[PDB]
Amino acid sequence: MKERIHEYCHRLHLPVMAERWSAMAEYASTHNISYSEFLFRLLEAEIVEKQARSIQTLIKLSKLPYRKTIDTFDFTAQPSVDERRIRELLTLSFIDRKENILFLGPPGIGKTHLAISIGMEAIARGYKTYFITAHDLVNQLRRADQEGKLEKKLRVFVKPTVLIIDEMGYLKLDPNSAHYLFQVIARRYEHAPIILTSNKSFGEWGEIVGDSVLATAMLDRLLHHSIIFNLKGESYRLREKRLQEE
DNA sequence: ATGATCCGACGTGTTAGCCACGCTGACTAGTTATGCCATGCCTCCCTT
DNA sequence: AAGGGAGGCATGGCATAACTAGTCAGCGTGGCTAACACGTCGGATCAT
Ligand SMILES: Nc1ncnc2c1ncn2[C@@H]1O[C@H](COP(=O)(O)OP(=O)(O)OP(=O)(O)O)[C@@H](O)[C@H]1O
Ligand SMILES: [Mg+2]
Repeated sequence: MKERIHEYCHRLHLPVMAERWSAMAEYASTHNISYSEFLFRLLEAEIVEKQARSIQTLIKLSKLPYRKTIDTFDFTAQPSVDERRIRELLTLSFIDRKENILFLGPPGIGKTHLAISIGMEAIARGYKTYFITAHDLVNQLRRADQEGKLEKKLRVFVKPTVLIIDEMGYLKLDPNSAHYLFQVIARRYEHAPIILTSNKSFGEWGEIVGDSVLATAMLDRLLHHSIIFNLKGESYRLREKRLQEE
């Protein structure tokens, strides 16, 4: 009969339930527990494992290079940013408010770290997330359009609840393809937040995309509902380099 | 029983004349298109 | 990579309105028929 239970558990797609079947049976036998409560505990454990696996699969699907969180961010080394605003962002009220989040400042000041932390927080609370660099997004959209499947990739870039655009400005975008980026900003406008990190000021966006009018339209659509952080201070990579040297 | 030869009949080509079919226009009737709503099937995405 | 679930789009049915096809009549043009002549094919008969 035990083999039948194991086969049924595997067939119903409950691997962990079968794995811990003997342990839970022994626990129930040793200590008297109501059947309802025992099933509640088993289903809760299965749901916890399923949630962990789903979060890991979402992390894999969302191309996050390195996993980080707010807990690992040192506000003392970066006093230019108020921790209160970051904590308010972590509440994910902007998702309901459709507000974007723009990080600006010199390289290595934690912009990417903060963006990844916000993305991880969104993923944990069950919100679909996606991470990509601006150059990669533009190149992928261009390649999809050249294949006559731009709409599919546009859906791919629009479907995520939280889209992260990292390093917008380090590499100049091809003028013939900048519009692709605008499309995303045009379709995610008032629909889903965008977390964009850059080292260039807004006035220079025209240089990045090579079209002043398109850059102005993109900025107007992006900044309509957004929270802008102007981070300052010394580079964290250089700080670590000095600490290692010293 | 088969092949060759000779004879007779039928088919074809040509020309002329006549009759029937095709085209066009008008009018009337019947069928198709379209809009709207509801249901079913196909496709896409996610999970194992 | 395969199966299951969910969502979206396409189809069908029904009702109404409009456009097109059918029919009839008249006129014009093309095809069929008839007659005659000639050539070819089929049938019959005789010989091996
Ligand atoms: N305050 C901080 N606390 C902890 N780690 C930090 C902090 N600031 C930066 N780092 C780490 O330093 C490295 C570079 O920082 P990060 O990429 O977040 O900065 P950035 O401004 O987005 O960089 P860049 O523009 O050069 O790409 C990463 O490992 C990041 O985790
Ligand atoms: Mg960075």
